[PDB]
Amino acid sequence: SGFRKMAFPSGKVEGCMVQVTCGTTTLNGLWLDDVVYCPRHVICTSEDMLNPNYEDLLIRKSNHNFLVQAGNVQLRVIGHSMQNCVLKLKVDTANPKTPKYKFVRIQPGQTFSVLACYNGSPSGVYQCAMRPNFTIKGSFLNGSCGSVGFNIDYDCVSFCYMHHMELPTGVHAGTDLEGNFYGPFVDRQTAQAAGTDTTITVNVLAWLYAAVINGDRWFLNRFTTTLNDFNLVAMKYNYEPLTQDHVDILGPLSAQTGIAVLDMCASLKELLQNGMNGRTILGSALLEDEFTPFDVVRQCS
Amino acid sequence: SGFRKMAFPSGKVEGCMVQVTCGTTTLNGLWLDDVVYCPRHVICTSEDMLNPNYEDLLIRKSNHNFLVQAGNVQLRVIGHSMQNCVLKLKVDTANPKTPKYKFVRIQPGQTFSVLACYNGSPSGVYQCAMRPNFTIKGSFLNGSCGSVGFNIDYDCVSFCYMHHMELPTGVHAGTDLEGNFYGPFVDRQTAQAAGTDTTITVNVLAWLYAAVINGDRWFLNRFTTTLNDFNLVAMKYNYEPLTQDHVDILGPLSAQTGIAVLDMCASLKELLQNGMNGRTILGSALLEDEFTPFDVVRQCSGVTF
Ligand SMILES: *CCC(=O)N(C(=O)[C@@H]1COc2ccc(Cl)cc21)c1cncc2ccccc12
Ligand SMILES: *CCC(=O)N(C(=O)[C@@H]1COc2ccc(Cl)cc21)c1cncc2ccccc12
Repeated sequence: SGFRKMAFPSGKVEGCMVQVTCGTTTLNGLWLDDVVYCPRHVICTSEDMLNPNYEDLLIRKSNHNFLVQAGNVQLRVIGHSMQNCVLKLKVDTANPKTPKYKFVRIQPGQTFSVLACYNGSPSGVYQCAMRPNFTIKGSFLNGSCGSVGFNIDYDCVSFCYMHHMELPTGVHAGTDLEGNFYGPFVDRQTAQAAGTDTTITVNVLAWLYAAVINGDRWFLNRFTTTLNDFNLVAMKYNYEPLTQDHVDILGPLSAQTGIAVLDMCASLKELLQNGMNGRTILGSALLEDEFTPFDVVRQCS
Repeated sequence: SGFRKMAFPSGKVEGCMVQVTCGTTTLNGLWLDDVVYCPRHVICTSEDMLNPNYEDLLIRKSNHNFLVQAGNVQLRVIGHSMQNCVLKLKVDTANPKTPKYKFVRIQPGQTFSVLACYNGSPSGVYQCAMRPNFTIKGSFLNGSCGSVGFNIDYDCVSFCYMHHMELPTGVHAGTDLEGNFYGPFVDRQTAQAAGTDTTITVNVLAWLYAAVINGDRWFLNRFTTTLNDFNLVAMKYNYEPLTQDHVDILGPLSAQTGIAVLDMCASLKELLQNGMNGRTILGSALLEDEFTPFDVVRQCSGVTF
């Protein structure tokens, strides 16, 4: 029993964090086998990146300009290449702590753990979701660039995010481990703004099912709804549309609790109309949207 | 920017988790040097949990009855002893992954990270607080017994909790690493209930300072109060008393934000008497009490391990 925001154990990722220094810029790198991955803006200064030409700046660099530190050991860079917004530094030592891993690109609404690092040293671990506007609401300071997001489903680490920047609203933007940004963002100091954010509807429903599994039923009602009537109400509260894919995904939780998805959808409509009235659900006074249907099944069952 | 519930990196603890099996019971153990620590209820069966004489049950056990597994390697137990509600299994091999560590007993209001395990395998990490009623609002299923709570100071792991049981309300009870329970609980199947809980006042104040650091100021006011007038109001709302020690602990955050502790207390007083009025603080509609003043400074300064 109980429901907590839970991160994956960070040990397999801690053994991969290194510090990458180029000129006056220092950030974090991910050391896997004989390659260190890091944001390409490590080659810029603060005045170089209103409009940086990364191909032009990288060609002027030599292997000995990149200082890589793993613990109190300096690694030797023997090659460098760029793949989209990530820099790949080939090193002369394979990381002996390299876990079984994959690079996966996630979709909005998906969750992952973040290992926040400064100077190649892990400082904390927390749980995050890729917002529908492709930003993440992280907790990051100056020097966190290169910190990674990941999931550990059975022995293998799936790296899904690398931190690159903070937008003016305090939210964060980054790329997958192939250097492709999530969202319409660029690794430039140019004026960029996160689009209006929306609530991850399928995740809220999964979390209402988690509350029923934990014995909370106060918010349930005798109503059902059509999927279209639900979406018409949902859009009015800045909630993401719920597709038939989401309804199918919620099937196992529906079968376990005995409550049809469209029945839970009618409870959600009622909560949005009434509020909580001094009550809480799983210790929260707001509807939580950073637990996926897969997270709920894993934590509850 | 941003404020998250953040746990310590769990790597130093992951290298210590093992599976302990005794008869039909399987739970987790903490392998440090040549000793495996686990809840003493691992030796219990049916009526052994209802009315247990643990000295009597342990004397009947032999070293080979305890199966300890570290990864896909079976460890051999060469001795066994009991210290309060913890069983100590002496093994032939010192854990090569043993970090620098200490056993510390924490006070209510203090926070720690929990590495939830099943079958000696870490499955999740979360940050939580020792409630004033000595329970933890954790997230644990069958098989989680022996999961540990810890903090990190520099490169030293301070183990402060070992999970033993779940109470009928869904809250959790356990011991320090010396086997002494937190709270008025016993390790047996019997009627036990958590006492009425209270809010950790000093932690709420620390979290209001974290919100100010992140640009959330709507709740601030021109007012200040006395520690005695605040404690009168606090008692009325099931809030823990705020001592001069807490006021001193909040000093650095007070200096950084320019909001004196008794000034932040007047803001907290109005929040209790009037509510949030549809507004949120750090994305929450409730006052959060599981971040200590040290947690707030650590996260709003980027201390690493
Ligand atoms: C790694 C720290 C850092 O430089 N951060 C940035 O956002 C930089 C500054 O301006 C930028 C524009 C574009 C890019 Cl791709 C990168 C940066 C950074 C990252 N995460 C959180 C931060 C919080 C405060 C200050 C800087 C932060
Ligand atoms: C390790 C699993 C376990 O046995 N749990 C208990 O709470 C047991 C059952 O009854 C008990 C009475 C006294 C003690 Cl000392 C231990 C137990 C366990 C632990 N944590 C969470 C659980 C959730 C669901 C079921 C069992 C749980």
